[PDB]
Amino acid sequence: YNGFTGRKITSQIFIGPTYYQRLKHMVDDKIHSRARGPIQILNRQPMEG
Amino acid sequence: PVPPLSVRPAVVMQRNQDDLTHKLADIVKINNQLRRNEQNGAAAHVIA
RNA sequence: AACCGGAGAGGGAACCCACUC
Repeated sequence: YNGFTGRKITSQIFIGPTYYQRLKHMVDDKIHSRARGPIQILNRQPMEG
Repeated sequence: PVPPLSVRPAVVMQRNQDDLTHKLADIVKINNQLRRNEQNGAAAHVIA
């Protein structure tokens, strides 16, 4: 049944229990930005990482 | 020519000199040896 | 009865693992 309207979906849905895994690649461990932070010492370009 | 300190900076904490500074040191050290050696000893073999 | 702030240090080399194709 549609969750918003309540009308039953015209097609039939394949459903059942399956074993899922959560991988370690979270998003809070990847998001970052920069706006004039630290600078290298040899050539005065922004750091890496 | 020997470059300035910007070309061959020295790190503060692990002063550890640049790979270029050590080569500069070898150059100047052997230069003094040869200079002095040919100044007095002039042995014509160690000069080679 | 009488002033009372304030910074500055972390760099490089090498290796390994992993990710998106």
